[PDB]
Amino acid sequence: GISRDSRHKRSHTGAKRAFYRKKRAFELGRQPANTRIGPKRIHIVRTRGGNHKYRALRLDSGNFAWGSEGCTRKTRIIGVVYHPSNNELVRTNTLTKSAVVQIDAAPFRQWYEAHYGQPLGRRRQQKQGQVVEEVKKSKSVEKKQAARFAAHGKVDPALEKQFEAGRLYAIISSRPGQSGRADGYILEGEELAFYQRKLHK
Amino acid sequence: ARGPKKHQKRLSAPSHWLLDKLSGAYAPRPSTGPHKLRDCMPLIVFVRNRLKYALNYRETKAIMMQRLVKVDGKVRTDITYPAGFMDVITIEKTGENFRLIYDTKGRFTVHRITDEEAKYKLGKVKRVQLGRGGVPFLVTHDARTIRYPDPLIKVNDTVKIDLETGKITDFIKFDTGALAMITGGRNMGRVGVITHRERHDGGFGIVHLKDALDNTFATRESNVFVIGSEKPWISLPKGKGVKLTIAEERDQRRARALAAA
Amino acid sequence: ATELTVQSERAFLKQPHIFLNSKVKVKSTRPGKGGRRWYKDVGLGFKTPKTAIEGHYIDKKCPFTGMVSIRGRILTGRVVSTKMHRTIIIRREYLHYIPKYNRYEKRHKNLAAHVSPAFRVEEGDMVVVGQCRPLSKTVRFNVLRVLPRT
RNA sequence: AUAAGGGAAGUCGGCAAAAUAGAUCCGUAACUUCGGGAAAAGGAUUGGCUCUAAGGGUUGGGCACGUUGCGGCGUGCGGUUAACAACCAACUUAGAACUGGUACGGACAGGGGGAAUCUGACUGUCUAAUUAAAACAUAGCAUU
RNA sequence: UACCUGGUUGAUUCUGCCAGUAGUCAUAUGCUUGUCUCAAAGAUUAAGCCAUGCAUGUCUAAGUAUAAGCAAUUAUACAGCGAAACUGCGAAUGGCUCAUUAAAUCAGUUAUCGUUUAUUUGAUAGUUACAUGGAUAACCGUGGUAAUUCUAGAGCUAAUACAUGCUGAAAAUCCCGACUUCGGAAGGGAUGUAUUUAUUAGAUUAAAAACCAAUGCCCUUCGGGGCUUUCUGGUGAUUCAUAAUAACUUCUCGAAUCGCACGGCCUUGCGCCGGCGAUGGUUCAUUCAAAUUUCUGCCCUAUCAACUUUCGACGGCUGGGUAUUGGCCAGCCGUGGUGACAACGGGUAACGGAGGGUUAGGGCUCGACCCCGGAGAAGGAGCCUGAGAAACGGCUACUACA
RNA sequence: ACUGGCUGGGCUGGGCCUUUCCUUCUGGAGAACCGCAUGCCGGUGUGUCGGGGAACCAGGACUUUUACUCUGAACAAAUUAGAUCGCUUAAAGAAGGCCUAUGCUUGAAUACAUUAGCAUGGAAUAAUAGAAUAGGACG
Ligand SMILES: [Mg+2]
Ligand SMILES: [Mg+2]
Ligand SMILES: [Mg+2]
Ligand SMILES: [Mg+2]
Ligand SMILES: [Mg+2]
Ligand SMILES: [Mg+2]
Ligand SMILES: [Mg+2]
Ligand SMILES: [Mg+2]
Ligand SMILES: [Mg+2]
Ligand SMILES: [Mg+2]
Ligand SMILES: [Mg+2]
Ligand SMILES: [Mg+2]
Ligand SMILES: [Mg+2]
Ligand SMILES: [Mg+2]
Ligand SMILES: [Mg+2]
Ligand SMILES: [Mg+2]
Ligand SMILES: [Mg+2]
Ligand SMILES: [Mg+2]
Ligand SMILES: [Mg+2]
Ligand SMILES: [Mg+2]
Ligand SMILES: [Mg+2]
Ligand SMILES: [Mg+2]
Ligand SMILES: [Mg+2]
Ligand SMILES: [Mg+2]
Ligand SMILES: [Mg+2]
Ligand SMILES: [Mg+2]
Ligand SMILES: [Mg+2]
Ligand SMILES: [Mg+2]
Ligand SMILES: [Mg+2]
Ligand SMILES: [Mg+2]
Ligand SMILES: [Mg+2]
Ligand SMILES: [Mg+2]
Ligand SMILES: [Mg+2]
Ligand SMILES: [Mg+2]
Ligand SMILES: [Mg+2]
Ligand SMILES: [Mg+2]
Ligand SMILES: [Mg+2]
Ligand SMILES: [Mg+2]
Ligand SMILES: [Mg+2]
Ligand SMILES: [Mg+2]
Ligand SMILES: [Mg+2]
Ligand SMILES: [Mg+2]
Ligand SMILES: [Mg+2]
Ligand SMILES: [Mg+2]
Ligand SMILES: [Mg+2]
Ligand SMILES: [Mg+2]
Ligand SMILES: [Mg+2]
Repeated sequence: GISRDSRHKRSHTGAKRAFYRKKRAFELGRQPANTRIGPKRIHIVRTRGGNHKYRALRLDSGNFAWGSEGCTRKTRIIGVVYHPSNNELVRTNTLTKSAVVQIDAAPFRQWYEAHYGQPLGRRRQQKQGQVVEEVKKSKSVEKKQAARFAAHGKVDPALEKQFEAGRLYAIISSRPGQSGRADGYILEGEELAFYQRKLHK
Repeated sequence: ARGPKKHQKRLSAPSHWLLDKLSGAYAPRPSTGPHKLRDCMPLIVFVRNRLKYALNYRETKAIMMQRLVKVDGKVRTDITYPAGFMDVITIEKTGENFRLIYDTKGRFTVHRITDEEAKYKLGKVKRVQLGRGGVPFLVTHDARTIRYPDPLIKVNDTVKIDLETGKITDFIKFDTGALAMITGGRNMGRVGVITHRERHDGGFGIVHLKDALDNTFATRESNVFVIGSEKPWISLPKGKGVKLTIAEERDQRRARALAAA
Repeated sequence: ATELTVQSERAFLKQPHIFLNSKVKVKSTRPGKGGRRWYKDVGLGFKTPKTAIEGHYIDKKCPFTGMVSIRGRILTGRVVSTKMHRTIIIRREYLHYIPKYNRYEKRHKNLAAHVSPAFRVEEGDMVVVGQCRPLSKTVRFNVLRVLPRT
């Protein structure tokens, strides 16, 4: 089948090499698996030495970790928006490592409300459709929460705007074809400015 | 070549086994175990070729099936079991104990030891580090791993092994003034005192030794095996590894022969 | 070396596992711990150049601030080509001995090595290189020191 | 204008008809006056639709005084935006996916080719109304 | 044993080749042939074609026994020896051959901080239970086809085959907090290991202060004198070893297995406890290794002087794939790499080396062949099982034979 | 063959002074030369005595760079050279030997390769580098 040896190549002087031996059991290759966004579907493959790998054909959710805060929550992926290597990867909504995606921001906002007693990204006050208040069953919690809010600090405006829409930018940092999982982190800071300028221009 | 080998050709076996080039085409092919294949002492070679207790291959395994012979206090039942340096071989029915140690010519020799000395060993340490759960451990030259060692013990040292409970009881640092025995190279079997050591960054440091007769020699660090500071802990064989020249051997040979007869 | 910009590519260039967006600010002397530039020492009496520690370039093949370890032979030669990007060609000369005629003859070989942006290399200079893992089809050595010009 | 199977067996003779044909990318011999032969010979691709990338123009640039109905000049200087920002404008080229009764220079337009012999070097000219040729002319060469 | 003689001329001294002389683990052939010790042998021309037979199987006290099996007669669950069949392991080692191959194989010397590893050896894993559920072979019985180590449908029964499954402990660490006197707290959840991602620690190795913010405290005459301080391994070199936190997974492992001995406690219940082996099992170490990899070294030829990038040729970057590195492959961007110190191409009656033959010294020539490395099973390609094969005494297809 | 001697003459090597001699810091253990008192017949154990560190070991920094030669390390068995032992001799083989033993004892050495790579001593011969627009050395 597919081979990844260097015998068929051409030497650095330009000379053409001669036939040496038939293809070997090692040095083989395998058909690439193009992950897509959809209902979960994974195949098992028996690799060298009796181990196993996990082919991911369709995925829709995975772990994503918030850097500054330090929380990791499972959420779903909406779509692929940028890819530094090839544009056709973006159009197909096929996801690999170092692919910029958009994820649901619901689980991360909820944790912020419980940890800090302040609201994050709420411009629905004009509509006030879903305004609701729950009685706080203590008063030391404000002492605990106000200490956290005054100490750690506040979110920068760039990340706050995304929370209003409910969509967040992330980068896949796993290899779905190998491990069968799509994992990443929320990108922020100067790295956010690089992609936002490149994304719409 | 499509897998691992399982045959050993005679004329390709290690030289220090002293095997005749005739009478067969193959060699014992020592099985995998604690000692390297190049420098090991298969049990069949020891029992049949040196002690001459067993006449041939067929009767060599007859002895082993009766669990008569054991090494390091545990019975072994395969004829091609790789024994090596410092190993203790005990045969209770005949009533003697053996220790495998090099002579001055770089080969294994028979060496009687007393029963009181046949209940401990010593081996060079290979690595020290932290294992699973943070428990420190070390591994010796014969693939013995022991947890919770003395923090003062470092690599290249030697440790005395109980051989009944497998616990370290005292150790020797690796430094100048120690008494050492060589295990590899052309100076194999010599005994000397470490004079000084020179190290080269990038590997392959060398150490300079000195014999009892003021002779001098050098070897790589991987072939030096500390066996004591003074008055070596183990009992050395006859000749004590002094490496007489060819001139003295024939002088001593005739002097001993004519004196006796 | 001369590099116009550090971020001039499709992706974002950064050292792996060096976290850069922390709410609390802590000042530490350690290179990689606090969030500032990371670098190491190769050893074998090789000193880290000043340009490496205080520079802003990003390179994953440089022996300094990189993911390559140097082990094996150390060789010397003279550079003959500097017309690629972060790669040079050195020339090594020796003498082969012909036993029958009891005298020698000249021979030479050509070698390819990776040069880091820390150094500035021109044609006709002597360099010292060290072995590393395969970085390309024909690159297995890395530049370590540039000898002074006459 | 079209024809099953055969494909010049017709005839003084392939006379008449058929076949080839646009553009883009590959490939190309003997011979030679080294300019040619050459479009040699011989192969592949071509619609519709939804997208991606490249090739341009114009106007804006910091202080310190003086004139003047937020500024145009007088200047005194400094700096080279690790080239940014707004607005404006036609066409030409390359690449990818999906789609069909595998069709797409869809009509029109549009070279058959190869191996040799005889003869005039070539472009050019003539028997208006039966002969356009190997005939005439030509540069070059020689004589009076 | 550092050696020479015949032949051009009427005769002479030379250059010069032809011929003679000796060896060969170097093959053939002619004539002849009594004994002892040793024993090469279808390599050369055809890696041309092959009738018949053989060359790979395997059971211990210890995985499964209702043989209309044998043998005894202590075993009313089984119990001695034990065909058949299921299950486990091996069949990838040996043995044969030299077609291809000219920096390729190979030799000596390095590297793996760039990977996989059955087996052997040494350590090591507290989260209905007095025992869970359906199938199948041998066997009985009924058949098909000229034909093969072809197989059908019907009826019984096993597992170390296949598939499920049980906090027996506390402490500590980290979140939520029922409830106030505002200074800590009822009780509630998670917390082994493997898998995947993000974050934190992993110290230095000469010393004396003086300030801002404010708290475990000791002594104490209440004016306070004040404040000594606990760990941290390794390499020439790392983001190493190892540990902690937030989460994740068609998701693992942590024993429903087997044989010998016949023992000890008292609340005497067909109760509790207890020894040595076999076979398995997660991670680290070791062993037999395997795959890649650094430096230098090969015969003749210029009537072979420029070569490499159509459709990767040299390098940069982001990924894909692989046990892992890598232009090994996919996209985007630069214009390089080798050569008179002989590249590139053609010849080889060419597998490489240890080494054989012949000798003053220096050399010339041969090496298919018992040892080591590589490749192949008529010619090409593809793949299953497995720790390990691109296997041919394994399978699928085309070509050529039969 | 043993032993001593020659103001024995030679050969190989190590120390000092001649303008030259030999880098440097930290630590280890500790001598020689010194005096202190305590004891025998002008020398000596004296002791957690001190002025004191010859040499040695471990660690850090500095030193123009190659070729060449010396000594080491690492590297295969068989083969070549070669030591030992009367297979009845020999080509071979790795065996055997001793009184008599219900036992004892030994051998299976050593050299060579040789190009490349890794260390060490030497500093002749052949190349190479340094202060001249001082961009030089030292405190
Ligand atoms: Mg090393
Ligand atoms: Mg017709
Ligand atoms: Mg027709
Ligand atoms: Mg036709
Ligand atoms: Mg006709
Ligand atoms: Mg006609
Ligand atoms: Mg016509
Ligand atoms: Mg027509
Ligand atoms: Mg032309
Ligand atoms: Mg043309
Ligand atoms: Mg054409
Ligand atoms: Mg033509
Ligand atoms: Mg098209
Ligand atoms: Mg056409
Ligand atoms: Mg047409
Ligand atoms: Mg004409
Ligand atoms: Mg007319
Ligand atoms: Mg006409
Ligand atoms: Mg001669
Ligand atoms: Mg003549
Ligand atoms: Mg004559
Ligand atoms: Mg002759
Ligand atoms: Mg006779
Ligand atoms: Mg043949
Ligand atoms: Mg039985
Ligand atoms: Mg087995
Ligand atoms: Mg098998
Ligand atoms: Mg084989
Ligand atoms: Mg044969
Ligand atoms: Mg085990
Ligand atoms: Mg099972
Ligand atoms: Mg780590
Ligand atoms: Mg890469
Ligand atoms: Mg050039
Ligand atoms: Mg040859
Ligand atoms: Mg051949
Ligand atoms: Mg050969
Ligand atoms: Mg042949
Ligand atoms: Mg032969
Ligand atoms: Mg054949
Ligand atoms: Mg297996
Ligand atoms: Mg094969
Ligand atoms: Mg095959
Ligand atoms: Mg066969
Ligand atoms: Mg076979
Ligand atoms: Mg002999
Ligand atoms: Mg030297």
